[PDB]
Amino acid sequence: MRQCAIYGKGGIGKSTTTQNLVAALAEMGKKVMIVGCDPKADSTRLILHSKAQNTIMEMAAEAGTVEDLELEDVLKAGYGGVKCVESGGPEPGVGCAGRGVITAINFLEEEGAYEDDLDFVFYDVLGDVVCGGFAMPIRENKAQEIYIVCSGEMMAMYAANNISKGIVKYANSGSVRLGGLICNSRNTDREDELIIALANKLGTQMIHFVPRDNVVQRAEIRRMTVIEYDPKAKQADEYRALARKVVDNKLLVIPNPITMDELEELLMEFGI
Amino acid sequence: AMRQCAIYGKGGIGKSTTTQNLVAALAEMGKKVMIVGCDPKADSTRLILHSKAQNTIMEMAAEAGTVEDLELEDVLKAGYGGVKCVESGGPEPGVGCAGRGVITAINFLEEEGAYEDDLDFVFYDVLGDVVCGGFAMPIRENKAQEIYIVCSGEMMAMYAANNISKGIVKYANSGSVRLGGLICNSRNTDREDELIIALANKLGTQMIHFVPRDNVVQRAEIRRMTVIEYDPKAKQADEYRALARKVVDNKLLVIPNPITMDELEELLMEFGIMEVEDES
Amino acid sequence: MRQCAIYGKGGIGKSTTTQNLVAALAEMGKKVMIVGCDPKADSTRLILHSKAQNTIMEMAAEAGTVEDLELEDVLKAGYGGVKCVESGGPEPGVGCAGRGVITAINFLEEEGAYEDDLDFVFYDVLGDVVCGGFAMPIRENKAQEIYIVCSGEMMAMYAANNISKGIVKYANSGSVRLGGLICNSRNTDREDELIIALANKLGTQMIHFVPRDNVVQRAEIRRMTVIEYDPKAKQADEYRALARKVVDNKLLVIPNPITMDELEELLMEFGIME
Amino acid sequence: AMRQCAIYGKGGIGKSTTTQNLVAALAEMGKKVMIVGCDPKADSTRLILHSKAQNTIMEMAAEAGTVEDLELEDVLKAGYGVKCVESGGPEPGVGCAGRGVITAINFLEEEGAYEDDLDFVFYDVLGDVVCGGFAMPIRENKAQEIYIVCSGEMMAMYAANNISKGIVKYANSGSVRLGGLICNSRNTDREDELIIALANKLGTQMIHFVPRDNVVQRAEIRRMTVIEYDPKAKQADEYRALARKVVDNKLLVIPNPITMDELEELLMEFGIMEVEDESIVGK
Amino acid sequence: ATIYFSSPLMPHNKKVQAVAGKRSTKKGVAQENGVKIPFECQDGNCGSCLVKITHLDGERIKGMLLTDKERNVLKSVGKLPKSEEERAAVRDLPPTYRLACQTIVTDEDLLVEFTGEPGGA
Amino acid sequence: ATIYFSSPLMPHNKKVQAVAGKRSTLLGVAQENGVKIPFECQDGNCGSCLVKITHLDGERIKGMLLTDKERNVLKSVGKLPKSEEERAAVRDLPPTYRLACQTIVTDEDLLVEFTGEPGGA
Amino acid sequence: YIGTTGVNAFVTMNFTSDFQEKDIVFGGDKKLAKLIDEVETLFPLNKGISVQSECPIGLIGDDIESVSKVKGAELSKTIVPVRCEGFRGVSQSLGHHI
Amino acid sequence: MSREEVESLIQEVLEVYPEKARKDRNKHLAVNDPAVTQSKKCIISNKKSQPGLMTIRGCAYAGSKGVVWGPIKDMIHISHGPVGCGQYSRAGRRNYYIGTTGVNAFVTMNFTSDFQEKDIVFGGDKKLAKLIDEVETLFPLNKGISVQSECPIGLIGDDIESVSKVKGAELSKTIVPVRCEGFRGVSQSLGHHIANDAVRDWVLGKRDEDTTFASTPYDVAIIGDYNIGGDAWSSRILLEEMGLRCVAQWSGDGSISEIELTPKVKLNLVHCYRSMNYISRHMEEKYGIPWMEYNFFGPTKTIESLRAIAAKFDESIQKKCEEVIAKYKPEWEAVVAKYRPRLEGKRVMLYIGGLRPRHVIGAYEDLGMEVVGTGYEFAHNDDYDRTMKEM
Ligand SMILES: Nc1ncnc2c1ncn2[C@@H]1O[C@H](COP(=O)(O)OP(=O)(O)O)[C@@H](O)[C@H]1O
Ligand SMILES: Nc1ncnc2c1ncn2[C@@H]1O[C@H](COP(=O)(O)OP(=O)(O)O)[C@@H](O)[C@H]1O
Ligand SMILES: Nc1ncnc2c1ncn2[C@@H]1O[C@H](COP(=O)(O)OP(=O)(O)O)[C@@H](O)[C@H]1O
Ligand SMILES: Nc1ncnc2c1ncn2[C@@H]1O[C@H](COP(=O)(O)OP(=O)(O)O)[C@@H](O)[C@H]1O
Ligand code: ICS
Ligand code: CLF
Ligand code: SF4
Ligand code: SF4
Ligand code: FES
Ligand code: FES
Ligand SMILES: [Mg+2]
Ligand SMILES: [Mg+2]
Ligand SMILES: [Mg+2]
Ligand SMILES: [Mg+2]
Repeated sequence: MRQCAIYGKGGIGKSTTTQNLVAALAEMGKKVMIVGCDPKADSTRLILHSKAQNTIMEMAAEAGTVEDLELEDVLKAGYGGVKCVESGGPEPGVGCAGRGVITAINFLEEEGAYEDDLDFVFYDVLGDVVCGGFAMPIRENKAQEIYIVCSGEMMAMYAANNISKGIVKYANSGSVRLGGLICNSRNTDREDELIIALANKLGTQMIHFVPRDNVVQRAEIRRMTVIEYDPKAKQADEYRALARKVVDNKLLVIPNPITMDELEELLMEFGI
Repeated sequence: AMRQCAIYGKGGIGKSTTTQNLVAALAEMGKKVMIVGCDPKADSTRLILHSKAQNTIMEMAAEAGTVEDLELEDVLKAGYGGVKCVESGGPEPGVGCAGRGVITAINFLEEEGAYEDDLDFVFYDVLGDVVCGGFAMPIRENKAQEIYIVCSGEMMAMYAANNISKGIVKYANSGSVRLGGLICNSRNTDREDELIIALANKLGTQMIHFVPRDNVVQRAEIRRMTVIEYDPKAKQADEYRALARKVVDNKLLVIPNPITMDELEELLMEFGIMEVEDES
Repeated sequence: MRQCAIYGKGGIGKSTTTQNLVAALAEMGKKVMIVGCDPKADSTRLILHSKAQNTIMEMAAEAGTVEDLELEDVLKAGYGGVKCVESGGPEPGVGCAGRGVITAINFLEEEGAYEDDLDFVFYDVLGDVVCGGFAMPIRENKAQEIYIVCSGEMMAMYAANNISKGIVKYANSGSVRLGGLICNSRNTDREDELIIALANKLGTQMIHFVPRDNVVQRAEIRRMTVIEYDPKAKQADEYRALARKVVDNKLLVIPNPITMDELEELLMEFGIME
Repeated sequence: AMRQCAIYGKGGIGKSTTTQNLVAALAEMGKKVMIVGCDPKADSTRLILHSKAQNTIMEMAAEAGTVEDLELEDVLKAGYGVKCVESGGPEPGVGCAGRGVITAINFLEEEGAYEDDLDFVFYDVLGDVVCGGFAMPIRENKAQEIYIVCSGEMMAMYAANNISKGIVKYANSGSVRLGGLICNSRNTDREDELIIALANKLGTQMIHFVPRDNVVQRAEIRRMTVIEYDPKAKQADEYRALARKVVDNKLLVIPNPITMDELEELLMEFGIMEVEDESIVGK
Repeated sequence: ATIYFSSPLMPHNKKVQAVAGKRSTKKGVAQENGVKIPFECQDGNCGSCLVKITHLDGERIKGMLLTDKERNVLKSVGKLPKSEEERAAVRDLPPTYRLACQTIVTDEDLLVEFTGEPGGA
Repeated sequence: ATIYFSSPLMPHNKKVQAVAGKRSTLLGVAQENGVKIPFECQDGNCGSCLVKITHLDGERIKGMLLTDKERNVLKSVGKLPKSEEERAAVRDLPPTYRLACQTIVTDEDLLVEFTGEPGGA
Repeated sequence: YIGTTGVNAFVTMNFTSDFQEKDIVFGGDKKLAKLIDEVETLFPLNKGISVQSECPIGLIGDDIESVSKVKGAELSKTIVPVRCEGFRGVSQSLGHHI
Repeated sequence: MSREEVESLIQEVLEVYPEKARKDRNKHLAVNDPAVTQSKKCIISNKKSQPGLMTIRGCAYAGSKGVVWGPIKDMIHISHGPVGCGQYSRAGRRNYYIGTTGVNAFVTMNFTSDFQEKDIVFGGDKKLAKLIDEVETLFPLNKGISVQSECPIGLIGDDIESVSKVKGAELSKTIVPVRCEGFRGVSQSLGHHIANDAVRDWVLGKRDEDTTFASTPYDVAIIGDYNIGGDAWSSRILLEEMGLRCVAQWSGDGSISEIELTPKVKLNLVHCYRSMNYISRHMEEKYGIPWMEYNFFGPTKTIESLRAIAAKFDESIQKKCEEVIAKYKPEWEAVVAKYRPRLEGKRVMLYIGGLRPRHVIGAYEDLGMEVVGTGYEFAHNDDYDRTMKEM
């Protein structure tokens, strides 16, 4: 069993990239588990074909406490035999927004949903802020591999740098490593090698470059994921190649943070 | 008279630039205002002092023994005709709460008494991605009298504005915190002015002037300078000026009406941003 | 302006190897400084020609306090390039035995002994246990490079493992890294490849293999370094090569700790332990 | 009815093997003995429990949260008829390495392992450096009789001198005394008489001299004491003699520490180091 | 009952005298003396009021009841280890971390530490 | 003066009453109540009696004199930031870390924490 | 037990404050002090007093500890206040601990 | 001028001392540079005196009993310990006051326990209680008792706080124990600190739950003026002529009631920063009372301080301040015209305790004199920060 997490700022195609990754992995006979560590209840809509999967926090609130919660109502199986967990946050302004992640991980460990011959577990974690229950997988050594989804925008690169700093802080206390930098395109000039340069600057390797196209939206309307919407699509094969590079990845390194002026100069000398 | 404003919104849509240009216009109009940058990346004061990312309160506090040893002048700097700037900063990633710097900086400024009598406007530039934590500290502790949410035509900004309004309505009873309006920063997408107008009407609040996109903002940014004083004769300078007069003359402070995610989806659908969803 | 620490179990020839390295670096146009953090003030005997260099804390107690103490009094240049300071230690049972190291380092930073002319700073530090003042160079990022002197004896590799764990614990604090392992050899079979394998399993590299010699006893009765005594002796050129490898080192790694059973099975396969 | 004893010395000379063999010999005489390993290496109960390593008190306290919840049964392990406990130590680089000792003995005293249901209590303490934790059994009057293991090595007798300095420092507030010196062979020709002279200078005696026997490795390969492995070997006889003279030891004196020059001249006297001269310093 | 409030936000630790057993909780005591503990709920389900309680008089420790809601909230923010949960269940002894809105003042001397952030970092 | 001794070695923190300003120091108070703070010298230079002192009543903080011997020992231990030295030198306010053998009890409520190790880890 | 009931032994007796609505609204502590004075007046051979609190005592908000201390110092006799309210604890088990 | 000459003079003077004394005393002598903002890099202060060098500093008992607590007139101050300490400080300081001594005022009278050998061996707590009783019977009109402890009190381990609490509860009186032993601290500064702490802990927080006193928006309290020869009265007439109302006086001609009424004051006017900055900071932190430092030495400093104080109120106070300045201008103009030509160009050297070396510089410069050398016995580094610019 391999524990991987997907981080990065919100709005960069994180959820759909993770969904295509796991569906592609399930196409090969592997069995995967999804834990949505994003307060938005959208991390598992494209593999279950639902309006919004009911979150663990909502069920715990409606069923009194989390001790009355049953595994069958929170663990839903979708296409390819994937196991789906959805960790909703509390209302804005009501305590820490990361209590849902801690509660869900503790519940999953208590009910034993990990040892059931799984091979891949994927934590779709919000990366805008690394704190509370969002830094909890790094704090508790839950996700051994971490991938950051970024683009050629200042916010995305800063989020990647912050997550790298968070990895560095807890490097000595466990085997939490940054596998690579997933790159998503917004149809801008000179973006692929910008991200390759960032990855080489902070020690990792670029995993795969995902271009922007309209097929994923047409699949999104049908509450459908791209691969099993149309397996012969070019983007479907690109997602398959991304999955192949993820599973056959053996480089695990400890990154080095880059300063604000370094990132500014890197962005400036590449034409943006 | 001691008007306190907060600027919320999703990270990366232009809260810092809009706040700095607004403050430049207000200072141009002979109003002594003060900027508090409560965003963890600490660049809310770059275009005022023109030097660099101003050293935050947390950096001196760590360098000194305590937040009391820190001097008021050390963190509260002056630029653009006496306009004052303080920067909150934040802890190291994965340590504590990212909003701790906001609480520390506000407590420090309150204790030293930087909120002088001759101040007319205090603008907090804060991060709106997560309402919780110290980012909810201005609302919960009535630090910010009125809030403006910057927004765009994207889903994420719309949802962030909804969450900020949810926080405002949750803490409305215990303080004078109220919503003033919404500012639409343009991504040059089609049918976005009426989109933000529709969301503002749904929330029950009016809509602060919409700012179109252009490349003069980057031209002023490269020189570490605001658009207003790089080219006061441009349409952008008077654009930010008009937004400023509407800010000063704003009087509609209402309790918003947060809407459901399904209402957000249908309101994106009706303007063509989100495609029509068919159950079959 | 590079800082290196020499760590290892007491009785491993740490002081002698450090002084020979210093003397080999001095001749090649380099001004370096030795600091002996071992409670014994013998880390600078082979340089200063002295019987026992007066430690910092001895004189600090004699002169009332550290504030009334002068840099010229502790910083004696036995050789023109080399500069030696002795930290000293307290009487046994009196407080932490490493607080002298903290006092010495703070004194040197206060009086600016690290200015404008130092190519190398060496800290001959006690490695039998890493804690307090002895862990201070690793903890306070005082010594960027760390070299462990070890032999084939089980306790030498155990001390090396402890030092590696200590470096790992403060890896994120600063640039403190393990730069290599040093082989001080006793007349026993299968020693070089032993700590070579230890180096590969630690993720580090073995620097040099320094065997036993009779010239070291002649040097100690001479009270001078071997290179100073007999620069034509084979161990003199060997120390020269060790210093050359130290200067031209480029790879510094975060070590990997080794469990008790794994080191035990290594010693099993080599047969040093039955 | 309880004789509290400690074994000190520089790490790597054979404190653990000598201590375990002494306890094994004592258990043959019907005595009930208990072992405390105050050394961070945590291997002083290996040859008695036949195990790979006894779990330390600090390890149990970390896995259970605190030391107050810890039981005696999982901490005290009875093998060969004698009880065994391990102090352990903290992670190298943080805290004081001797802190585990302070955590262990205290805990024991509050749980009742220190009640006089035993004839002998022994502390295998690391004596390479004398600081807090490793000098706590001397400072807190928890070890009546101290025995120093020493070889014909400069470092070993330096450690003996340091431990004697600690003992004489804490001689006026308690009954901590030096019971003798134990010599383990380093294949040195003049080491026996060397440490004889050292003990005479310090005002103490040799309890015994232990020959270097290759059968001790053959006993350790089974995780076994040499007394049980060959009851009929001469090494077992030497260990039994050491035990009987430890029991019959009545000379408990406050030591007289010597200086560095005295130690240097004692090394010179027996040929371990050559003759130093002042006219041959600069060549 | 004597309570000493401590916080990095507070320039000085504050000593207050409180009446034990009141229906109003430690949150009432904090609010009367102007101690800024974040209270962001009225049902005791958030973790905003997390504090660290130290019993200065170790001999005078009073047995209490750890409510199921408080236990679940403390576990939700990861501030309740298994050993302390078992101690509360068996010996009826309080844990180190408490919730101000759910903490009933007892007749002893207490030190209440808070950092100004909601429970769960 | 009310002193609360706390330590991981002590199962429970102890509350003791002490006479302020006594020639006998905090060490006298610790010894007469059986609190095992490691004292290892008689000239006040070892630093093994290092403790962390917290004034529970922030209002009732009494100005004191930080002698040069204490300052030098604390620097040799490392438990003395430059900011605390400046505060003690200018405002005559005690530092966070003190030496029990050289600390005079003042008329206030104090919390004294020690780890059982000599000063300097 | 062995004793003269009502003189030096009071096991089968029932001493109660008998709270009314005006006690529920306006304090109740001064009633406790007056009750202690009356108990000392009418039962001089007692060797102590305990005040076992019932449910409303904690709910309305009362400091029986200060009354116990003051009256014990004034009358030189031990007064033990016991916050044994019914709602505290799930059963009789916590009453033993209190 | 002659800065190098000054440094050479310092070096030559320091030559007689032994090595330790010379090294320590080199840090305490400096050449003034007005551009320096932090004195720590130029001069060192607030350190122990070198033994056997004839220092001029006092003890903490002098700074506490003799300086702060002494001027309070309606209280009775007991010099707890041997007889000499009270004798040498009796009426040696000219802190003027109004009252009938021995009946309702006790400034110039020496109360002492007069410790003997049996007092040292056994203790003086019972003797202290008996003394308090005798004071109560013999001086009924006293409005408070303060017990200033001397060296043997803290050296033998007496519990005067418990005695003070017991006697204050018994007699319904304010009894203030001050632990101002001479060996505590290196000079009178720690005596000032201890006296301020005692005032804060036992006196200040008394009229906190009452509101009978009628407050006025023009309420000021003089802090750190001890009426040496009547200085506080001149300052008071100058302030009242401005229209402000002075409620408290710390502590020259001061009363316990004024100290208790101080927390109901709008503005604190601190004259002596060194001795009473602690209580002013405590007041600002607790009651929210702003405090500001003023200077009434000479006409220039007086006018500047008057304008600064008036700037904190409405325009009527400013107009009254201008009226006062206009009224008092001709008097000091005539004084200057009479005396300046006789004193013009003279060089003056100063060495006083604290805040007087810098305060009187303006007065000297108003007559044409120039200060060439100044210094302090017990000022801290902030005082040197303040006095670098003025020299
Ligand atoms: N490869 C892609 N091509 C085109 N659009 C994409 C692609 N990946 C993501 N997007 C768009 O980006 C948005 C990101 O939303 P989603 O991935 O659901 O959550 P998050 O905001 O966390 O990334 C989606 O609405 C989707 O339409
Ligand atoms: N009014 C605007 N028009 C066009 N671009 C803008 C405008 N405001 C900001 N930007 C661009 O947005 C980028 C970052 O915006 P910024 O203000 O840093 O986001 P945040 O609000 O998260 O701080 C800048 O590079 C700038 O060029
Ligand atoms: N290269 C070598 N050849 C022979 N003997 C050596 C060599 N290096 C060190 N030694 C011996 O090892 C002993 C330990 O020396 P020293 O460094 O003073 O002790 P420590 O390593 O404990 O500081 C010395 O007596 C020396 O003779
Ligand atoms: N009496 C002995 N004869 C021969 N070798 C011994 C004897 N005692 C110990 N040794 C050897 O010394 C090595 C290490 O000794 P050990 O007891 O671990 O040192 P310490 O005294 O630090 O515990 C062991 O591998 C063992 O083989
Ligand atoms: S209180 Fe101080 S020694 Fe500030 S102890 Fe001393 S009546 Fe002096 S320089 Mo006498 S810090 Fe007052 C003083 Fe100045 S007694 Fe007077 S003149 S302004
Ligand atoms: S420093 Fe201060 S004034 Fe000095 S004694 Fe101490 S409290 Fe007092 Fe008074 S009595 Fe005489 S003069 Fe002293 S020797 Fe004994
Ligand atoms: S730690 Fe992060 S998620 Fe938790 S309250 Fe603070 S900002 Fe919000
Ligand atoms: S930390 Fe190390 S050197 Fe210091 S007392 Fe403890 S064992 Fe000795
Ligand atoms: S205020 Fe939410 S748990 Fe107490
Ligand atoms: S007992 Fe050694 S410094 Fe205090
Ligand atoms: Mg998503
Ligand atoms: Mg910003
Ligand atoms: Mg050596
Ligand atoms: Mg051992």
